[PDB]
Amino acid sequence: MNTPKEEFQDWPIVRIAAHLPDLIVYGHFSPERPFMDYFDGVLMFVDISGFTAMTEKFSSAMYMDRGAEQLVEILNYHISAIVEKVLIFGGDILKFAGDALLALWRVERKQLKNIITVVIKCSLEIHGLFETQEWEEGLDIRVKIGLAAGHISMLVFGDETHSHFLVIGQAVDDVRLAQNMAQMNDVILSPNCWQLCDRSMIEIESVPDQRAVKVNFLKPPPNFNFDEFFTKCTTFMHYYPSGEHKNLLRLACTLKPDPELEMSLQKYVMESILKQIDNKQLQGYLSELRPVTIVFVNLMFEDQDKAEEIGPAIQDAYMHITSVLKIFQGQINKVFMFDKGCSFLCVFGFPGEKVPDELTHALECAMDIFDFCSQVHKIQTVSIGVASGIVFCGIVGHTVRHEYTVIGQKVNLAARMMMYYPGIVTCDSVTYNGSNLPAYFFKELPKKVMKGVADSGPLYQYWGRTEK
Ligand SMILES: Nc1nc(Cl)cc(-c2nn(C(F)F)cc2Cc2ccccc2OCCN2CCOC[C@H]2CO)n1
Repeated sequence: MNTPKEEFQDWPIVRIAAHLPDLIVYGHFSPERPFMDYFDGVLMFVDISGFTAMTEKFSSAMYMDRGAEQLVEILNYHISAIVEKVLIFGGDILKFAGDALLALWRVERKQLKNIITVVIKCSLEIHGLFETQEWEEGLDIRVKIGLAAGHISMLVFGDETHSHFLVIGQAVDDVRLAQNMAQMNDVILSPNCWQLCDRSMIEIESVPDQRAVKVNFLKPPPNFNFDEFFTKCTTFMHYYPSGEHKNLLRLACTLKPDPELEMSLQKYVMESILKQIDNKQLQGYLSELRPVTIVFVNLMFEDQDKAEEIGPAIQDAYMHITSVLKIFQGQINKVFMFDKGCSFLCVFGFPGEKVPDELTHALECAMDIFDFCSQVHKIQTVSIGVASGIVFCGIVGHTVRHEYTVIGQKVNLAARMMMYYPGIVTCDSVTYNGSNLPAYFFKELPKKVMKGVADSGPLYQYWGRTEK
């Protein structure tokens, strides 16, 4: 009897799983929201921002109206190479953004030391990809890497149709500290990463006024063989493709149809993405330069606050945020947490939600969210930035691991605004001027210098309908 080769296993459940980390795909947890779990691992934050020069440019007329198509292509070309490196070195990519991706190696505590060595080697090989590389002629693409190690809590929150996840805690705050001081071509170790690592492997230098450390060199001992060392490390790596599946980048590529699993996983993914996955919309339809309004919501908590207090508060906030976004036709594109703040990157416009008064409505949605979230137990401060303009939208990443992502100066501006103008709703000139609203609904603000933004134009506070 013939034995034909198995065909390409390209099921919906596999396609959905490309949009999610192993943390979620193989997580099997309770239906309760919030859900929290606790573990240890190593985090790697790869800063891919070295391409502001790109996204702006691609809206230029020289791109003959194929700006978004070209941008997705060149971006995924570079990011795909980063993603293969992470996956091959046994990491789990948690999330992508316009400025970054974040990857996890989850391990038992005893193995933290050895996995840090794996992750440092990975980092150095990532820098290696970009040593003589440039987006065009004479404009250089390099990355910056922050690494951390230690305790990690995971939070899953959401409702009956939508789910969202975050990591929080020691290693997350640490990787933020590490990435904030990393420069081009750096690999920075958090203080705890430096405390836990194998100091005989690496030579570091101190970073002035900092307990975080920079890697100069990975100098292994005489008898060290990385491939043998890596193989021993894989003993502790639950889902590393192996045996008959060692030719695959992810075990998730082997997922078989399972309606209960797919029902759970699809809740993390946008309906417009599911449509493409089900071959009910063209595969290139979501790559676009689109005029949108970004509403970037920051929920701050006190230093005292741990996961078990944060979780219910984010859940309560979320339940209100989603109800407002549903009304005013908005989407949560991303959720992030760093600097004691859980942020929601919300978007008005873009896939099929393109309704007029996008601007008045974005402002009122923002105020509604601000007023409600301010009353949530344990939420110390709410801050919301609102910016409107042309942004890149697209599925970013590798074939086997990618996410729908929004990229552009308006995204970055909204993010700085909520950070540098805490406790209020702020908006940019486009939103202000384009709103069908009287001037006294606003307050014109002092110009601040915001790290990673140049010439923001006049910024305003959305005061609201009344003096109060
Ligand atoms: N807390 C948390 N949990 C998960 Cl599962 C993912 C993230 C996360 N992913 N990504 C990105 F790479 F896609 C970013 C984050 C937030 C984050 C966590 C630790 C350290 C830094 C960090 O984000 C850096 C700031 N960057 C700039 C300002 O806007 C928010 C953020 C996302 O682009 N954060």
